[PDB]
Amino acid sequence: VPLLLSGHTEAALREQSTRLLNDLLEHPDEHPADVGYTLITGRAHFGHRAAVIGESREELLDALKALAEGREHHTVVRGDGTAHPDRRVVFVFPGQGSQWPSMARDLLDRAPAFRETAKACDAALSVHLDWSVLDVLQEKPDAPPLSRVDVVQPVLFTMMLSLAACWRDLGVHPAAVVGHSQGEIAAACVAGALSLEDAARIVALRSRAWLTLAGKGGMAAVSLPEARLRERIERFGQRLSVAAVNSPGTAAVAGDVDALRELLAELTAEGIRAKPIPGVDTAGHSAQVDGLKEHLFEVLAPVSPRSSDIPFYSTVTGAPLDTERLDAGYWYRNMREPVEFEKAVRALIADGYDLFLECNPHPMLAMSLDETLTDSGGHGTVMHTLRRQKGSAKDFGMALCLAYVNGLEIDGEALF
Repeated sequence: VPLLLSGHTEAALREQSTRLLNDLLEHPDEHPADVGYTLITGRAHFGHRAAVIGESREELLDALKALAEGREHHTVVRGDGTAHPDRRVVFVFPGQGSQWPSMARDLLDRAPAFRETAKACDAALSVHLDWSVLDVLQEKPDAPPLSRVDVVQPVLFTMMLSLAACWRDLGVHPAAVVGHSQGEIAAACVAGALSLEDAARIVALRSRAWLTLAGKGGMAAVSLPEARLRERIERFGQRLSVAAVNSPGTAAVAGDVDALRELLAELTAEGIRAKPIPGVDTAGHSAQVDGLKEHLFEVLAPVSPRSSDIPFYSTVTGAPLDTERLDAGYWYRNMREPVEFEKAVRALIADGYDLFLECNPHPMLAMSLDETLTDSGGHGTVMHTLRRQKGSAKDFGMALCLAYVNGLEIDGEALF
């Protein structure tokens, strides 16, 4: 059970823990779920925050004693840094590589909001595909492979929408969105720029276009400033491209597999960190995409983009953008051109965003985010939702705790 605790000073928090310890001791057989709910609804919330997950009663009873006594404990997450009563959260929607087979299995069982958005995506998507996304997410035996590129992209879309729906139901709402590569499709849908219908079609046809070129190219992460990466890939010409600028010191390269192998072999030999991005067999944001362009305009048009409810920081432009302009030609640029994620995050920071949540099955961009934040001077927080092999209700609970503890507000009516 998540037990959310606050005081206007450390001492007040400490007392809040003793009262709670005492309450459960002076009221056993009283279930924490009822205590956890009034902990949230029955009381305001202040700048000194702690959160507790109860593996066992002895576990929590011990945990409350620790917090009450001012000593760290493994199961008691604390607010360390920014705690402005009204912190704003940016939902970050990364691209491919985050997928894992069972990522959905638990939340389809345990989380109503996740499930309904998943079934919604599945319906919308089925109009276009001769397979079921749900089938894949519940690892049904005859369902197609997660790894095929026309499967992964709709599936990860569904994931990133269903995770967003799950957070919002539990009272965490994006004040802005930024997407990396294909993730800009989910971001647009979460921001209200596309309908479900248009996003579904875009990711279905965009990803099906990619089947032609699966395994004729790849993408790598390298720890070099864009310019130093550009220096090194000149000699390959159109064989390689800058795929992403994620941070000062962090970037990505995509293109022909032979050329990547050479470049990485060179970089490793010089002791520069560069690795292939696992779970990608396509060269997004390279000149390989030039051969899909005509096919895409023929199949991926027309869409009906609209001004978004919340701001959209484009990683095509690297700036805020009227999402009215998210037409077919935009989505081709989304495929073709470099992901300007550093620029978008600089813009977010300078507009006063300081909490970035990766809303996806495994974090991809944490390190790059932390780097741009450090380099901007003024600081903030980076979170994730799920990790590989960590997508349980408890695991999202852990995420809620860290959300609460960083100044976000939870809806107890939802999680209780």
